[PDB]
Amino acid sequence: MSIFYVVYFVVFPFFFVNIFVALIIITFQEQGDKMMEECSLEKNERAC
Amino acid sequence: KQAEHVPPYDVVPSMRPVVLVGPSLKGYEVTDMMQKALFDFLKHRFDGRISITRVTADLSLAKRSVLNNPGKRTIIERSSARSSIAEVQSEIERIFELAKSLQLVVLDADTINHPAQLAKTSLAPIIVFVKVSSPKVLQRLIRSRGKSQMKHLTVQMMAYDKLVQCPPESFDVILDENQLEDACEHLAEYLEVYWRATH
Amino acid sequence: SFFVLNLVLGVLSGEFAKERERVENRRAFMKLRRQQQIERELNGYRAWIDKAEEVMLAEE
Amino acid sequence: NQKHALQHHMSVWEQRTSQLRKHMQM
Ligand SMILES: CC(C)CCC[C@@H](C)[C@H]1CC[C@H]2[C@@H]3CC=C4C[C@@H](O)CC[C@]4(C)[C@H]3CC[C@]12C
Repeated sequence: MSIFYVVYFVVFPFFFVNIFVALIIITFQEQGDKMMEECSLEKNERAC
Repeated sequence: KQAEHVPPYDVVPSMRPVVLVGPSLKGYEVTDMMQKALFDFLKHRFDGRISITRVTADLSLAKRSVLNNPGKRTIIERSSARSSIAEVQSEIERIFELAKSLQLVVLDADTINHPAQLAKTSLAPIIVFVKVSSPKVLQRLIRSRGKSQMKHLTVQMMAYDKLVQCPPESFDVILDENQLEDACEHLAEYLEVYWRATH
Repeated sequence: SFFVLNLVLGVLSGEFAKERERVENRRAFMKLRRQQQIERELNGYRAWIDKAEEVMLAEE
Repeated sequence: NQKHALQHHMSVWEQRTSQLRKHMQM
């Protein structure tokens, strides 16, 4: 019966949770700017 | 300057007939099935306003300055009496009168594979090209057809590359779409405006 | 516990983003993209074959 | 579709990954 729990752990807390984390990471809209054409040529060198 | 004496005015049919070329040699399973789907839309969309005809003989040799009367009679037993030019020369008037009725006529010849072969004919229909964006889908599409088609795949791909080299300009219109409705609407829109362009 | 987890997640995500743009990874992704594009263009053409085939049998 | 008639809300990840690619070939 420990096969069920091993499969469950491999699926939900190991894979789906990391799927949620990755999806939130790669689709995070910028909050401070909320602008379209702030520099239109670069993003990091603005501070530089 | 009587060696050629190209006329300024050439007799042409009242309505342009319809010819579909591509994507390879006609008369095979893949190309007959690929081109046939377009006709069924024409029948259903233009029902009661379109004439559908199929011609089996060759048409690339439809010239205008061959001779005064090549093969006038079949009893003289000349070279052209037993040749195939007698029937071909007779059927060029058949398409002329069909378009004279101010109605569209489709052409389903099994000998046209390039607009350059129909660049010296007074009939001069509408050249419509159905082409795939990439060559890589052709071989995969051939594989699903059957074992017989794979045997002729070498000649099937021979015309695809050659037909690509033809100026799009040479073709009257292009169909680079891949679905039914977009291709059906694109073809109907050109002809519906063309239908009102003749009236 | 929380701060170290945040730092680990940030460093790992940055490294993944940096390493996704290597030449081999870009080549593999381009191969996958071209496979998907070919499949997408091939699926649309298959509709023509079935639609034509249905009509001819219907009209015999 | 814009050719058929003829004939920047990206996330931080998207922006950074796009900029990281055009600066990699050199
Ligand atoms: C795509 C997803 C939904 C697949 C899910 C598969 C899961 C639910 C399957 C795959 C392997 C399975 C296990 C395989 C073996 C055993 C031992 C048996 O004596 C009781 C059932 C038990 C414990 C099964 C329970 C269900 C199980 C864990």
